[PDB]
Amino acid sequence: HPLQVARCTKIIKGEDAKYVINLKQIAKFVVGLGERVSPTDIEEGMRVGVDRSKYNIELPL
Amino acid sequence: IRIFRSELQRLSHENNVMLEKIKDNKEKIKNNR
Amino acid sequence: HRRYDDQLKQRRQNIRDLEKLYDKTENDIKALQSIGQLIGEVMKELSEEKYIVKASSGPRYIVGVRNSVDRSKLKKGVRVTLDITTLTIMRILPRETDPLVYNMTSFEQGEITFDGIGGLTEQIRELREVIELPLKNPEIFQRVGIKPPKGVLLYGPPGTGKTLLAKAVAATIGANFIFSPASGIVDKYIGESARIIREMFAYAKEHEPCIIFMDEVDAIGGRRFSEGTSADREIQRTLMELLTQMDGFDNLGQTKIIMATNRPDTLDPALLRPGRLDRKVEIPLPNEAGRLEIFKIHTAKVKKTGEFDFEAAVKMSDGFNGADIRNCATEAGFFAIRDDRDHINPDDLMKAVRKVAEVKK
Amino acid sequence: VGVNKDSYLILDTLPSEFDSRVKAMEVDEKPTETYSDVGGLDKQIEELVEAIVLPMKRADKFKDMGIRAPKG
Amino acid sequence: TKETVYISSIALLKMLKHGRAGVPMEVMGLMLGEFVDDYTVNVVDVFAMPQSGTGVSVEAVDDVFQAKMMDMLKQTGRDQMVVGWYHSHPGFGCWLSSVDVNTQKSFEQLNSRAVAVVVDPIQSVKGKVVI
Repeated sequence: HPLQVARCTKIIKGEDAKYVINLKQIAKFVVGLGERVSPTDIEEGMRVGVDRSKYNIELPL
Repeated sequence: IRIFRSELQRLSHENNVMLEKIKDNKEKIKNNR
Repeated sequence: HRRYDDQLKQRRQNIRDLEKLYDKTENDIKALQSIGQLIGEVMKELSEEKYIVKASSGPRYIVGVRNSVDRSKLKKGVRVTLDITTLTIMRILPRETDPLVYNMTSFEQGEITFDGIGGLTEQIRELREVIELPLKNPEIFQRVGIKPPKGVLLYGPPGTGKTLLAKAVAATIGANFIFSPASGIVDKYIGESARIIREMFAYAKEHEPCIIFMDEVDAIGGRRFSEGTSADREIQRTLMELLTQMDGFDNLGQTKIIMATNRPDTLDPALLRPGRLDRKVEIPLPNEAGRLEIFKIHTAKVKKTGEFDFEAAVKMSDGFNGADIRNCATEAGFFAIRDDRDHINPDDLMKAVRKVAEVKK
Repeated sequence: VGVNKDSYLILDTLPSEFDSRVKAMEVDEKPTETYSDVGGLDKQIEELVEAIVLPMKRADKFKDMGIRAPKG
Repeated sequence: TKETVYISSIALLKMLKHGRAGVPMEVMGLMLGEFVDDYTVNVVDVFAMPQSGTGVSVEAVDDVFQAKMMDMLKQTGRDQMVVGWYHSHPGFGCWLSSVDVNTQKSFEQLNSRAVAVVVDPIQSVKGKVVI
C-alpha cells in the first residue's frame, strides 16, 4: 500500500481518535514514546500506515 | 476529648471532597489531550 | 484519646499537602481553555483607528483599535499581538524580527570586573572615562552642549588582554555585552542585511545601556581588494549601513558600538573620521611594572605556599600579556600534580616560567 | 513540544525524539580504540595524557591549586 | 423538507456569544423545546454542554450532565423535551460532515425527530449571521 504522507481530513474525536501520520515538512505528527498496541489500526481514511519514515508506530498494513 | 473527636470526622470527609475535585480535573485533561 | 490525637495531626498535615497540588492542576485546565492570538507587524499607521499590518501569520490586513490601546506607539516593524478573529490590537510587544539569542549572544555584566585585570591600567583608565561616563551621565555631555561619544576602537592581537578590556568595561556599567559575528550580518536575501543591523541598534536603545560589540570589521567593512565587484558588494552594503546611521539623523547615545580589528590601518578612512570613531585605543605589550601588577593578581587567586617568589617570575618575564601569565600558572600546575601536591610551589613555578618563555620571543 | 491544533496552547513539553543535530558533523560515541594500534609513539602519548586526560581526572587537584585548566 | 423551526431570542443570543469565544475548538449543546404537530418545531431554551480542546464529538456527549441540568431546571418550572442539538462547525452552513451525518442519525432516534443546528461564527461579523 504506498503512502509516503497520509492525511485523514479531520476525522475528529476527543483522548485520541485522529491518529494520522503526516510526514511532510509542513505538519509533523509524532505518535511517539514507544507502544500503542493496536490489532490493525492507526486511523481510518483508506490510509492506516506510517509513511516512508516512522514516527514510532510499528507497521500496521 | 470531644474537641478531638468532632474535628476528626470532618477531616475524613474533607479528603473525599478533594478526591472528587481532582477526579473531575483529570477527566478534563483527558479530553484535551 | 491518645489514639485520636495521633491520627488527627497526621490527617491535618495530609489534607493541606494534597490541596495545594489539586488546585494547581485545576488552575492548569483553566490556563489551557484559552485560545491562540496571531502576531503581526504594523506596516505603517494609517490613522488613529485604522492601521496597515503585514501579518507575521498571514497576508496584508486592515486592523483597528480595541480598548485602551497605545495609539501613537505603533511604528514600522514592531511586533504586535492581534486577535485570532477580532483582528484588533490586543497588545504591543517590543520590536523583534531576528533571534536575540544566537545572532546576538548575551553576557549580562562582564566575566571579570575592571580592577581585577589590573596591569592593563592605562588602557583601563582611558576606556573607563570615554565609555562609562556618557552612559551613566548623559547629562554632563548635554549640559556642555558637546555630543556624547560615538564609537570606540580596540585594536591589537586578540587575547593580549584584548578580550578582557571589552568584557570588563561592560561589567562596571552593568551593560549587557552583545557579541555579534560580522559574517552572520551576511544573509543573501533582500534587506535581511538591513534588518539585522537596525534591530541591534533598536534593541540597544530598548535594553539600555548596552555595548554592541562587532567583532572584525573586515568581513563587513575593510578596504577589500580594490573595492570593485567580485562579490565585494555584499561587503559594501554592510559598511554603507554602518556609515549612514552614524553620519545621519540617527545617532549613538545609549548604543555604544565597538570595532575590533587586528590592525587599524585596514579600516576604511570614513571609519577613521570622527563621527564614526572618535576614540581609538591601542593595546601594546605591558610595562615591567605592568607585568608585575598583573602577575600578583593572577597568582593571588591560585593557592600557593609561603615560599613562592613573585620577584623571581617577574624578572624572567618580558613581553608578557595577561595570557602569558595565565599559562605560567597552569604549566606549573602540571608539575604540581606531578610533584604530588594541592598547591603551587617555587619548584613548579620556575620550570613553568622558563618553558612559556622558550616557546615565544 | 505538544501544541493543540484547534486550541493553540502548549499542553505539554516532550524530550527530543527526532531533532536535528545540524547534520554535517559526524558522531562516533566512544569508539573502542587503543594505544596498541601504534607503538613507538611513547613520548607523544605521555604529552597528550598530561594535556587533556590528567586534568580531566584530577579536576579536583586543579580546583585545589586554584588554577585555570585547558579546554583545548 | 419545509419546516419553520422557531428560535427563541435567548437561545440565539447565548448560541452566538458562546460560539464566537468557543472557536477554533468545536462547542456543542442541547436545544430544548417542543414539537407541535408537524410543520412546526418550537425551540424554547438552549443550554451549553462542556468544551473539549480538540472539538466536541459523539464520543464526548455525556448523558449525566444533560440530565442534572434538566432536573434542576424542572423546579423553576422548566419542563421541555430535547428537540435537538447545536454545534459550531466553521466552513459548514450548506454542507455536513460524514461524522456529523452519522451523529444526527443516532440523535433523531432518541427524539421524535431532531434538528442539527450548525452555526458559523466567521461570517457572523460581516454584517450578516449565518445559521
